[PDB]
Amino acid sequence: MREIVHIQGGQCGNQIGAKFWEVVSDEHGIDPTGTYHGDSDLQLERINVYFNEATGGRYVPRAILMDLEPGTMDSVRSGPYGQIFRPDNFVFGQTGAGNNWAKGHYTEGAELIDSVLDVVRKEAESCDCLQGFQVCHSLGGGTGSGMGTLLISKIREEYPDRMMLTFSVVPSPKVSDTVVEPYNATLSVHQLVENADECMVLDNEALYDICFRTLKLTTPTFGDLNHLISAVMSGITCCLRFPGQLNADLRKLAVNLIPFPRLHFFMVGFTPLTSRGSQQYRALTVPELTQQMWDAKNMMCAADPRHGRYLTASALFRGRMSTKEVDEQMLNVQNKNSSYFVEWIPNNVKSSVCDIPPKGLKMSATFIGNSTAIQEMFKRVSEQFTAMFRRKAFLHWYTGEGMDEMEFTEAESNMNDLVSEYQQYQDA
Amino acid sequence: MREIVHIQGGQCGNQIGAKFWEVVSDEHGIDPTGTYHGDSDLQLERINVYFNEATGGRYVPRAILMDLEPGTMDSVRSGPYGQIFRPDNFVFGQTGAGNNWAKGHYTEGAELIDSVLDVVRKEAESCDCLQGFQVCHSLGGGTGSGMGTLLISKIREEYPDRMMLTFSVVPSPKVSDTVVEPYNATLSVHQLVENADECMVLDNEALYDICFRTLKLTTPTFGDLNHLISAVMSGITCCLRFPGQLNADLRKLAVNLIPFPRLHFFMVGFTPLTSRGSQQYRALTVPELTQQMWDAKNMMCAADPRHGRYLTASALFRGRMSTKEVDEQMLNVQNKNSSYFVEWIPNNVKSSVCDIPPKGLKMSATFIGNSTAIQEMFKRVSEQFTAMFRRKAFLHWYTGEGMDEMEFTEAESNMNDLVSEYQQYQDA
Amino acid sequence: MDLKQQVKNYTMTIRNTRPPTMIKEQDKSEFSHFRALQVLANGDEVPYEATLRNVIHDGARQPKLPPRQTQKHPGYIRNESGGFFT
Amino acid sequence: MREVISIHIGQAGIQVGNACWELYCLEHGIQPDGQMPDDAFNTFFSETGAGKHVPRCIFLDLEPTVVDEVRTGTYRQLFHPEQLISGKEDAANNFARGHYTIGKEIVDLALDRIRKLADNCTGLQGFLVFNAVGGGTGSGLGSLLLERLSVDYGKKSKLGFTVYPSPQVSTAVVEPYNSVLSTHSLLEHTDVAVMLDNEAIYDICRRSLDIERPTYTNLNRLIAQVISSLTASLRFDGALNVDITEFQTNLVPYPRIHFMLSSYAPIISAEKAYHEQLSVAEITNAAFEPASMMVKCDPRHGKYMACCLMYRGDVVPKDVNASVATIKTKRTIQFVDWCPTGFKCGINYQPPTVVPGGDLAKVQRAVCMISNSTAIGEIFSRLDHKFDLMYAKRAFVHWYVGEGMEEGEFSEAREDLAALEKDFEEVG
Amino acid sequence: MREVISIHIGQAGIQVGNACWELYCLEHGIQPDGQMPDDAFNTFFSETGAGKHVPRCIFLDLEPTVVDEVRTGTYRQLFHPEQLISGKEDAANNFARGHYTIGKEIVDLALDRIRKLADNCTGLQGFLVFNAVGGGTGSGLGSLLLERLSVDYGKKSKLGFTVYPSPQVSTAVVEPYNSVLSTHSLLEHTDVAVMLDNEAIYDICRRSLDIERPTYTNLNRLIAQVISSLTASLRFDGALNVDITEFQTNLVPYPRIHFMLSSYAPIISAEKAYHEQLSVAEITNAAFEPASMMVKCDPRHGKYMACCLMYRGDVVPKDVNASVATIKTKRTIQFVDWCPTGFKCGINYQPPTVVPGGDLAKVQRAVCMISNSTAIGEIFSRLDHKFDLMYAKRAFVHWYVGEGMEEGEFSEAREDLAALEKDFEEVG
Ligand SMILES: CC(=O)O[C@H]1C(=O)[C@@]2(C)[C@H]([C@H](OC(=O)c3ccccc3)[C@]3(O)C[C@H](OC(=O)[C@H](O)[C@@H](NC(=O)c4ccccc4)c4ccccc4)C(C)=C1C3(C)C)[C@]1(OC(C)=O)CO[C@@H]1C[C@@H]2O
Ligand SMILES: CC(=O)O[C@H]1C(=O)[C@@]2(C)[C@H]([C@H](OC(=O)c3ccccc3)[C@]3(O)C[C@H](OC(=O)[C@H](O)[C@@H](NC(=O)c4ccccc4)c4ccccc4)C(C)=C1C3(C)C)[C@]1(OC(C)=O)CO[C@@H]1C[C@@H]2O
Ligand SMILES: Nc1nc2c(ncn2[C@@H]2O[C@H](COP(=O)(O)OP(=O)(O)OP(=O)(O)O)[C@@H](O)[C@H]2O)c(=O)[nH]1
Ligand SMILES: Nc1nc2c(ncn2[C@@H]2O[C@H](COP(=O)(O)OP(=O)(O)OP(=O)(O)O)[C@@H](O)[C@H]2O)c(=O)[nH]1
Ligand SMILES: Nc1nc2c(ncn2[C@@H]2O[C@H](COP(=O)(O)OP(=O)(O)O)[C@@H](O)[C@H]2O)c(=O)[nH]1
Ligand SMILES: Nc1nc2c(ncn2[C@@H]2O[C@H](COP(=O)(O)OP(=O)(O)O)[C@@H](O)[C@H]2O)c(=O)[nH]1
Ligand SMILES: [Mg+2]
Ligand SMILES: [Mg+2]
Repeated sequence: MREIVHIQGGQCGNQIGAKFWEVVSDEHGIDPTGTYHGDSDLQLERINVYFNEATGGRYVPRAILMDLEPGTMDSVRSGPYGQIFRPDNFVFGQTGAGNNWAKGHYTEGAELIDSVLDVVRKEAESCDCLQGFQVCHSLGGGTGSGMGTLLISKIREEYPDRMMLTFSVVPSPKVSDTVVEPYNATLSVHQLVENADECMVLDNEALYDICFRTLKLTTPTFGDLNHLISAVMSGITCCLRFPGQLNADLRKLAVNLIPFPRLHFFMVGFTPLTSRGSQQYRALTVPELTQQMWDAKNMMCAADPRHGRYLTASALFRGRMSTKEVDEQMLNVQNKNSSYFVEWIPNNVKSSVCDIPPKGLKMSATFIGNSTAIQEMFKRVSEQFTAMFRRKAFLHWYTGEGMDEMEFTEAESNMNDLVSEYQQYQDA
Repeated sequence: MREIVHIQGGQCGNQIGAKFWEVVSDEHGIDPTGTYHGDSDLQLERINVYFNEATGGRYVPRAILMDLEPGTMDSVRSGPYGQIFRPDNFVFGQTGAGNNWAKGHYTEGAELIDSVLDVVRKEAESCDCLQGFQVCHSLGGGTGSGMGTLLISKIREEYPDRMMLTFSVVPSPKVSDTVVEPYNATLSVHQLVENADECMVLDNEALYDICFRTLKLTTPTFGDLNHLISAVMSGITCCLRFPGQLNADLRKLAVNLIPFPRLHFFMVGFTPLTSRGSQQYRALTVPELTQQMWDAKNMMCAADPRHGRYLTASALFRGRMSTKEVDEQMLNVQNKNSSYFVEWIPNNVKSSVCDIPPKGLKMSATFIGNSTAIQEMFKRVSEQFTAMFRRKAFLHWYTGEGMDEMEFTEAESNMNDLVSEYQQYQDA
Repeated sequence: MDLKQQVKNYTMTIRNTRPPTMIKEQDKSEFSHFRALQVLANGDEVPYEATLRNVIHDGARQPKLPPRQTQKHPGYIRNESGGFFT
Repeated sequence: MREVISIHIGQAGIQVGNACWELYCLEHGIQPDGQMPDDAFNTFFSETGAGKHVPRCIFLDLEPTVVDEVRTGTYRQLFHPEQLISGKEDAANNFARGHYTIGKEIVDLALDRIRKLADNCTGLQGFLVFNAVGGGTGSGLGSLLLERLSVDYGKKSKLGFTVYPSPQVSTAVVEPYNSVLSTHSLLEHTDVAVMLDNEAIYDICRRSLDIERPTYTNLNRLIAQVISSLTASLRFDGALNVDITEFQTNLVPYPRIHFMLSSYAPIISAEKAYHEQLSVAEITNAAFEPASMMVKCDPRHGKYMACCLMYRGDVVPKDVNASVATIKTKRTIQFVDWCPTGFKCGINYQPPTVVPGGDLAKVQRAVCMISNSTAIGEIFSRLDHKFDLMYAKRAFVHWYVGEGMEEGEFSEAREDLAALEKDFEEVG
Repeated sequence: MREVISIHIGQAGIQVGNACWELYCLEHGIQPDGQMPDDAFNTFFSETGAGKHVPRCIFLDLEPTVVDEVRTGTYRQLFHPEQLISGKEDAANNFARGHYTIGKEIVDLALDRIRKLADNCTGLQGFLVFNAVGGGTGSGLGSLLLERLSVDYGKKSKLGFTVYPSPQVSTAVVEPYNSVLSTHSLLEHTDVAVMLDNEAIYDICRRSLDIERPTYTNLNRLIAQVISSLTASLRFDGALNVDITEFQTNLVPYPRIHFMLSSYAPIISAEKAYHEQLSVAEITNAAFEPASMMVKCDPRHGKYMACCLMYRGDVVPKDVNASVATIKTKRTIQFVDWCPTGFKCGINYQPPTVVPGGDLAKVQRAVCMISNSTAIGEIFSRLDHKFDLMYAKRAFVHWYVGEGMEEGEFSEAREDLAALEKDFEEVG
């Protein structure tokens, strides 16, 4: 039960999905051939949440791979873990996205959704009790933003009761690999707020620092960044997969984190994170894991917590430990930094716990926080957008797809309305 | 409980701590691999004061090593016991010191304090009952004086209740390895008086004589000087580390030694000390240990106690003995040279003892005294300060970092008041 | 509750009605192993795998995570008043 | 003739049950495989046609992830699978999802399991609920169930051991919401309801047994001891045998006031058991200790409307008469005027049985104190506070109104508490 | 029936407690493991449910180091760890730290242990205090304790064996301060007070036993012999038995004058013992010798207000009244006019015991003397001078007023020292 279907949009989303499916395939101990070669029974009790059975004792992922320009889909097929995907779980088109949110969401998106919806419906019905969805965006490119939102809007009006996640990678405030990037960001946000339930936001810039300071990596390639997104994405669901003294389904994480329907942009962090040297000296206890997670550096988003207060947070532990320690740790933190939380919320952390740790480790944890610090991120973009929209730069591409200007003005105002709500509950 | 955090500032401070953390590491019988290989339980009973636990039964020192110009931190890390330090406990900056107190305390200070303070708190919480801080200085240089005083001020404003010891090495009256030496000295003394509780002042000159006459050393390297400071620094805390029929915490030494908040400048010395030859003649008895420490040579600071007067004093013995001997010994000295002591204090000495001797030795002692003869040092430095300040020598360097002339005037006045205080209670 | 769980419960009911007979969940060549050992006792020439016998049990799931040690060093933490933990 | 039906709703409920039904099979020699090698077990079992003893319990839950653990644990041979109920989806900490949308569709199932279980019992003493307030299942469903029970029986007695949301330690952000809603509905249905919380038991393991790493499994063993000593007279002999009817008539003077605290003594490890004698006077004093309670309430802030004592092991009736006389003499303990009596005691001759791998030690004496005190209204005032502290912001209310509820129930659950709070003040 | 509660505060208290409880367990056949291979021990022990005998003592301290030694010493199988109390931090010879700041938060633990220790006794003779005046724990806490004791019982008798700051030998520098603050605060609460000084006993070791290596152990040995001879009547047979009630009333004429000296005889090694026959007279002569006292107080400068002699071993009452008549005829002794009597003598039939590896020798006769004299004001006068000698300078005061004290207490305690001294003059 609680099965979950997984979607990957855009190039990046298709790439981190290659790791998420490679990390999990090793967790439950299956092979690149799709055969199981683990040892315990916990590898099999809740395997159905991530896989469908196959003939001959194979396991294939409940994944969908959507992206134009099928060149990328040859890559993931050629990776060491491409042989587990059903080669008909591949929807694509020869034409490019071009980073134009419009065509990704108006012209070339409308040509594929009828096929994608055919595929997601097919394996939405392959689940006994479908828990929810989850995607992998990239708010910069046109595939991720344009196709992702159009897909999401379709799912929402078809599966209203279910829940939609989003591991959207936000653009960088300092770095802009593209130029029309703020146009793709704001236009997507005008869709997510009303058409999602939980939306993690992640930025590669913070992923570079974490790999630089903590991990002491010299050359963090995109794999390592993807290796981190994979790590957390597995940490969210170990309750659904493994036994736990206090299990946390995704719907109970929702209700404990979003007091208002619109404040569903989260802030994520993983722990423990050390180099190979520090691994020898540091000891793995609940104290280490909670001070590291409550640090302002582990936040993979380009937002400073100290500029805001946690409306609510939540920590997920996995590893044989004592529940009392994690119960008082979240208490002390709630006491000392009383300025970093709110008053109308008496206890604003939830401390779930699982019984089975990661593969080679013995204790681990994951931090999720709904702080008002994220309002900074949207503030920034809302300038770069209103900077060029004041000059109508690059806008002719967007009128080239039957769009108008009202679409932007409505979209921008939606964020200014949103970030306004993050200020109301931040009484400084 | 009573866990103590250690600091090492400057070149010298980073260098003596290499010995200090080498001596103690062999006292408690742990290896350069960080694991314990002693014989008794006692090395484990109060091991918590100097170390933290680790995976695989390892013990890492609770020390913080801070210095610009990270060249020397390679030396200790290449030292035979550099493998035990947590490599996250290495704060350094590439830009040199420049022997300028300002940049060591105004521009380059602010760049590293935020980093250091993250470190000091990261293991200040690791202590169940933090006894106090302790730090190894060098008032001549720019890192030692500048950074430490800046660092000391910050510590005092978050741990005001605790005690701040200080093993600062003083500039020499006759030798000046540098030129601008008095400037950094006064600018540090203007900070030490207000943000410290106990300040041991030591000078390598007397360290040279004690190496020359008693130990009969032909060529003393800096490793031998630091070998001495390691001994006395390991001689203070035998009470917090080992049993004793009369133990002495630091806080009771402080109350028993400074009757006034500003007379916290001390004077130390070790006992016994002998070459290999006379060690085959000499006998180890408590009369031996007390005359050698009461003498006016062993005083590591370049001051003559006979010119001043002992306000307070103390003696810390280690080794199985009869404490009445120690009791009557200290009584004799208070009688014979009755002019080196004060009147309004009936008994101005404290006689401690520990039941645990040194590693290879069996009896040893340590001296400490708060005499007014120490004001001789602040007299000397005041001359060197006023001579150049009269002509504003090397002064543009200091103004080059936003500094002004008032800070020199008050720093001068504060020593003048200080040395004035040591005169009042010195009624000759 | 549902079809899948009712089938599950019926199979579990069968498992409980049947005696588990402390079974070993794998049976190798019992009498062949005995015969090969008797051949070794006197004839002194038997294949190695013929001499061998293999038996497995369930053991457990949960593949030997290392111990948590449940306890610090008795020099750091004290009970409420000075006193070890047990 | 004298049997009880033990229900276990929610995760904590069935967790504690995994300890109670662990203790009982050992108290009566029942092997984990259903069968041992009269009336000593009928209260908690029912011998089958031949050999096996099934525990007359019900394990109910909406999260499959924990019931399926008993389904594969060592204690599967005990339970017939028709007992262990599960569900494809859970309540996710929403009272409405537990009480309105999901819970409505499985009560008819369990109600038939009960009807198939009450008929086997000849003399039905009463039900035995294990609610865990603070979740969706325990609160929403458990309350929906008890409504369906009182319409069937009414005259029967419905007990309850409800873990309450602790003031300081709390692992939910919305649990002040559901807690109020649960009490507003269970109060007029149940007739007696024991209350307790986690942290009050966390400390007891630190004070008395001195285990620095208590987990949910440790607290569960202590809840097992409370019930065994409570229900022993239902299954064992002894002077002053106590039955639920005679346990209930003389402890709830008013219909609304039925909540009460609990306590237990002695609580000591093995080593502390050899340096003692454990006189009946010691235990009754330890039992009356406000620190030995299982709820974070201050009894000295109120009086005792009534009290009750179930001793165990080697006792004689005169000493209880003597010890209770000593208690009525002290001044720290108060009693309201309209109750001159207030001690309905009881003995059994069967000692408490310890479980291998348990934290307690073997004792030939034990006391379980239950008392209805007007001091308990303070902890109701906390939930009285936090509710309006958040309902003022209407936080999380979109979940409840979105799940078959409205604002009316909140306001209507509100008034009942203020009315209940004044009732605790009308007794003075 | 007849029991005493021995308390040990500070370092010296838990030091001598190691000696006395070594002596008793030796005298009564108690093995270190609780059990022995009635009422002979009930005065000092509580036979458990089977075999073990727990000593009815209590060890208090703020320095963990010493109470930790007993925990690892051989006598860990004797003390219920509930008895051995410690503290994370010490008092560091500051009265306020042991009295105002740290003492307050732990007495609730001690009185808890004491309440658990008095209820076990059916007839409580009185408390037995082993204080150490001159430190922060002994003086600060001990005084804070006695107030908590007298507010509790009052009717109970409080007896105190306190070590007093010796005038010549002075291991501290500030000990006049807290001693002054102690004597004032304790006086109105203790019913009797015995004071002893280490320096005197040191001289005793020299003349009689002839040990030029006297340690704190040997001194602690002798106190054990004194108290063992005192409690001898309480726990043994013998003509003219003495109990604390009648003992105290025939020794304290005025409520304020309860300060008394002590003496013991014979005190002889194993060689001088062979060349001697030990008649009662010479023992009583030595017991009245001012040198054989344990205080540096000369009784020949005042009068004896009363006196009490506790013999041991083979004595007949006719030898007693003969030897005492040899004293009251002597001129070197002086008594006050308003008492023709003044000798409360006691005999016991059990000889003194000797400790293997100890310093005493086997003797069949033994006498201890306790006298109340007005001459004690002499050593009280020294502390009067030393206080103002440093209070005019206000030395060390910034500690006290910083540790939760004021300047009144210095003046307030000052007057009662004057007040007491005049009272010792009004009896002339
Ligand atoms: C001797 C030893 O313990 O080696 C460790 C190790 O030293 C460290 C440094 C590992 C190591 O990780 C890295 O070196 C690394 C490099 C780039 C980016 C991220 C990590 C390790 O690779 C990671 C690896 O951890 C795992 O396998 C986790 O269970 C992790 N696995 C994967 O992500 C994975 C997936 C597919 C193939 C290979 C690895 C995981 C995390 C969450 C959920 C599921 C799995 C292990 C134990 C180690 C090494 C090998 C050095 C660390 O990683 C994790 C997630 O454990 C880096 O910080 C941790 C701390 C570990 O101590
Ligand atoms: C056969 C024998 O007895 O040899 C002695 C020895 O003869 C003498 C000369 C030693 C020796 O010390 C020196 O030669 C020396 C050289 C430069 C500076 C200081 C000392 C010795 O090295 C020193 C060493 O002392 C210790 O081990 C102490 O416990 C000391 N340990 C260290 O300094 C140390 C050495 C190596 C690695 C780590 C630490 C100590 C001091 C304070 C606190 C804790 C420990 C011992 C007994 C000896 C030798 C080897 C000759 C002396 O030093 C000490 C520290 O005891 C020098 O004066 C004393 C008198 C000793 O008798
Ligand atoms: N004493 C004790 N308390 C527990 C235990 N497990 C959980 N709790 C507490 O019970 C409360 C939640 O219980 P749950 O059963 O998980 O909640 P629920 O009723 O199932 O509602 P949903 O989570 O929506 O399904 C929390 O406060 C837990 O801390 C346990 O094993 N022992
Ligand atoms: N005769 C004798 N005197 C002792 C012994 N131990 C300590 N003393 C004396 O006790 C005095 C010190 O008292 P402490 O108990 O250490 O002071 P404190 O009250 O505990 O305050 P802190 O030191 O802060 O803990 C010293 O003068 C010792 O001479 C002993 O074993 N025998
Ligand atoms: N973690 C990670 N991020 C990537 C990677 N490749 C691209 N990104 C980011 O994803 C954005 C581009 O999105 P993309 O899918 O390539 O364009 P689209 O096809 O129009 O949606 C850019 O901001 C890239 O920096 C990768 O390999 N790993
Ligand atoms: N005991 C000892 N003192 C040293 C040593 N090396 C340098 N010192 C003193 O340290 C002084 C300069 O301090 P330094 O740390 O180099 O300057 P900074 O980096 O600006 O703080 C010099 O006057 C040296 O005499 C050493 O190895 N042992
Ligand atoms: Mg639940
Ligand atoms: Mg002390």
